[PDB]
Amino acid sequence: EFSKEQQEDFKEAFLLFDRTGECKITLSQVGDVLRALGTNPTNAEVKKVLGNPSNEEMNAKKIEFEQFLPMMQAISNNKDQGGYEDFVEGLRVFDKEGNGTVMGAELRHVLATLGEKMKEEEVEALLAGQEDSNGCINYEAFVKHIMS
Amino acid sequence: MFDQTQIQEFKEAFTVIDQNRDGIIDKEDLRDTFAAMGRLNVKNEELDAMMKEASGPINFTVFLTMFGEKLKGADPEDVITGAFKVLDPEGKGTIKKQFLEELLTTQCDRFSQEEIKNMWAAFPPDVGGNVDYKNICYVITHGD
Repeated sequence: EFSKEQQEDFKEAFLLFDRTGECKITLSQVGDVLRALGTNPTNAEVKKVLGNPSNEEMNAKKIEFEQFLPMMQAISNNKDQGGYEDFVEGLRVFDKEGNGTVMGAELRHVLATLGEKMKEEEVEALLAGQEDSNGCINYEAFVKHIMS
Repeated sequence: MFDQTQIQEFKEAFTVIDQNRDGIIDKEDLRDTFAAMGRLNVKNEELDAMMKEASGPINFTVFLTMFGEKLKGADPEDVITGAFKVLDPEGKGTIKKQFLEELLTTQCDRFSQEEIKNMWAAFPPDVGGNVDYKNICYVITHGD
């Protein structure tokens, strides 16, 4: 069960996203409501037990606040979400020369071509400019920036 | 929120029409104002209908009160320009049609389908689907 403090924090997030004054969040937004609570849910997590519709699709369903409370507790708060240790050894698959350096094109390609594929717009928004001559991107610096 | 800029702007608009008995806009004053305005919109019922929006005798103080509807939004010059700027990443050529249509229709204080038609009939656009924000800002206050 959640604490009173957790319930009110989840509510403070909820009262931003029911923006039309309805007391109800549109179902599409629930993934990003979870992101606003500091959990990092995959779109595969989001469409299953969290009950989300298609990606970027509005109108289909809405969620009351009390309905949202088990949809925080039993979902991303009931699973592994990955740590630093995951990302470092997943990136080391693409570390050809062992120096902590990956090409910016290769890192963009992993984000856009593999997994739950990223838009170029998403990739550029998160890029902190850390590209040298052909010294390329320190991938550990990218992971620490994305996990702060 | 009726600013000194706005009321002085309204004061000259009153004063150009004026010249009638000590500071009152009347029927004749409006009729001969139209003569220098290039358009024969001087039809008697319509002209005298514009008096019904005040209790009587349109002096300058009454003229400001008549414009009470106008102030009910009316965020100042560069604030509307700055508001639109947040939704442009690409720096003039401005807001992509799909994003703007979503922004008004399904985001914030939602536009009705009639409101969307009311705007698309007077919005500036290209042939691909982009919408000029600065030209919309100019249309709000008008200079052509």
